[PDB]
Amino acid sequence: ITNLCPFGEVFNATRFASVYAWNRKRISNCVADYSVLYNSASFSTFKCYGVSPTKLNDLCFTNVYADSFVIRGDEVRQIAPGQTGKIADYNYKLPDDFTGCVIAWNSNNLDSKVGGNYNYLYRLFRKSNLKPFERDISTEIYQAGSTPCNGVEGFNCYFPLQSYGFQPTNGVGYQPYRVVVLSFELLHAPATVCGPGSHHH
Amino acid sequence: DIVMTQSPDSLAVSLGERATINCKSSQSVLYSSINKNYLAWYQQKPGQPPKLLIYWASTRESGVPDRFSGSGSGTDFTLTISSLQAEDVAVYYCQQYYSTPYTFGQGTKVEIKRTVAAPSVFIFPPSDEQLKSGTASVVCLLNNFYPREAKVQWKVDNALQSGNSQESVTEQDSKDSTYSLSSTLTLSKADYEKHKVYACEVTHQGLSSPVTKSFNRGE
Amino acid sequence: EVQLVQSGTEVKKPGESLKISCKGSGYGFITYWIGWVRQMPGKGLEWMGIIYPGDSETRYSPSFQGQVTISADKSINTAYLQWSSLKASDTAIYYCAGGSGISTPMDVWGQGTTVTVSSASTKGPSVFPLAPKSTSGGTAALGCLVKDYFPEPVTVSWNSGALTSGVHTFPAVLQSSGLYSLSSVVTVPSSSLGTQTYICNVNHKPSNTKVDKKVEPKSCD
Ligand SMILES: *[C@@H]1O[C@H](CO)[C@@H](O[C@@H]2O[C@H](CO)[C@@H](O)[C@H](O)[C@H]2NC(C)=O)[C@H](O)[C@H]1NC(C)=O
Repeated sequence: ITNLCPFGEVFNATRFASVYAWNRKRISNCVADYSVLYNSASFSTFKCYGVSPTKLNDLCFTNVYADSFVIRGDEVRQIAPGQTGKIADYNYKLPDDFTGCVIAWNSNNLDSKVGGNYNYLYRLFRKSNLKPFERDISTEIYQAGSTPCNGVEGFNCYFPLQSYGFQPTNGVGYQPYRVVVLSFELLHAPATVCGPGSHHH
Repeated sequence: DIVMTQSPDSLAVSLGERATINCKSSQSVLYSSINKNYLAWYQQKPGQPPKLLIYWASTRESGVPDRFSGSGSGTDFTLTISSLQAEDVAVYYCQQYYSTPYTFGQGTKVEIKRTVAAPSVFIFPPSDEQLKSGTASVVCLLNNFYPREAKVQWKVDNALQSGNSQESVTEQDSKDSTYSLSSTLTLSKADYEKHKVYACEVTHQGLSSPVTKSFNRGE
Repeated sequence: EVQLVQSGTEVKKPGESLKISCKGSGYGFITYWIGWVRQMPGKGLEWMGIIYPGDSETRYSPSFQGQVTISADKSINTAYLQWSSLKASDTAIYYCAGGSGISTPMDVWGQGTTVTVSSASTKGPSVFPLAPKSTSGGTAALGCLVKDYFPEPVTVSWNSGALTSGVHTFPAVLQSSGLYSLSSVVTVPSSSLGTQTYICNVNHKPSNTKVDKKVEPKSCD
């Protein structure tokens, strides 16, 4: 049986979620063809943490998780097993023991509108830094001053999210980028995902 | 930063037999999140760019012979070989790549435990045209001696000059599985004229007697 | 597949600035994090640095930071080497290697490039013979010596490469005057003395000097 989990649904598909609400799809009971991905020249950033390039296709895992979101170009560095900043501490924290990879490519032609597209959003404020693989979608309003914030919008107490100014004319650091995170759950459990050249194949 | 240090410095093994190297890590770095070991070994033929042999101490690489295997527990990592062969010989090294700095290894040389032999020792007085150069250089060589240890001294009028000489040792050739050394002694035209007889005192493990190749100037 | 090439091998004098390159090509070249390693004359592999195409470098190992020399123009698949005021000890051979991730093994390597910084000028080699006739029995061996050649060692040939077996050419040996000298010997039977001609052909392309010399012992007048 073909049993190929669809890379397109994670990459070739159109609708992408904002970074504060990174979409996660669980991956099990198929075969992953990594060769289809590391041969395309369209990706501009493609990093890995824990995996081999040549034996990439010959591995078996318990489960896989595919996260997808959209962020601008100059926040690509900010995703890493250890890193800080706006997105890293308030929207998406990669764990220090990260097992997997990160793909990212330019989406200026798709996610930018004339005069700017603001549908993509990112959290700008939170009281404690985000934990690894923690997706916070609370609309609670962030207190900045010592005066007790309250109500439904406050002075010096700002809404916790912000849109991206995605114009085609902005700098390339601002031109939008579609980003995918690949986490590899490896447990002492039934290994359901393998590659074309593993010992099960 | 974590220190990687190899157990055997030199190693002489006859072909078709098992040989083992081991590396020590200051803090064991394996299965921090994921089942494999994530340290590796490399082999580098002399005069060659190094290659890799096994990923993560548990993953053979494409084009790697099936007799190569690695087993590593905790901080110790044992690389074993089924049958040593002629193309197997090289310098051997470890890699640690779980932390951000790497220190590699000390270096594990390899030999062949065969043809335990004696040098073909010759002496060569300086060339005549070198007297125009005002320099007096004299050579004493050793051909086809396997035990790499080649303690050689020089004696002019049986006065020992160990400081003046240089030595050059070839790699263990693939032809005879043996080494070759060249001791190049350096002197001056004026001092060479004051002495009479020049020799070369080589003593080898393969020699039941220390052997000397002498010559007298002007014959 | 994915391959790497290097260049820039040269003789220089100390305190001078040089750039080398590791140019690579592959199907997936973005994966391959490129690291640099130094093999000095003495045995030892150091792993001087690491960088990635795009993004940023990973931290240089603590000892080398200060003469750090990493990369540029990442679009053209080349990793430049940018450093100045090089030490006399910096002369060594240097390789580049690559792997998929931050903590992953070095998969593919380059040819390597060696560099010399020994501060002296190019000089033409001096070639001398080595002949026995007192001790001339028991398959005695003969050869050539090359002395006072600075820039770089190049291969000798024996009668235009006519004979190959039993020939043992020796690696270069540095002298106190900052230059090199080696010696190439071949074993011959104690009877084949005048039966053949024996000529060493020394080539030294840095000095563009090609010298041929015959060797045989001389009896006295
Ligand atoms: C959809 O995904 C594929 C997977 O790589 C992209 O690449 C093509 O793959 C097909 C076979 O699956 C090949 O025949 C083509 O040569 C590949 N083309 C390219 C440009 O790589 C494909 O581009 C993706 N399409 C979209 C619209 O995203």
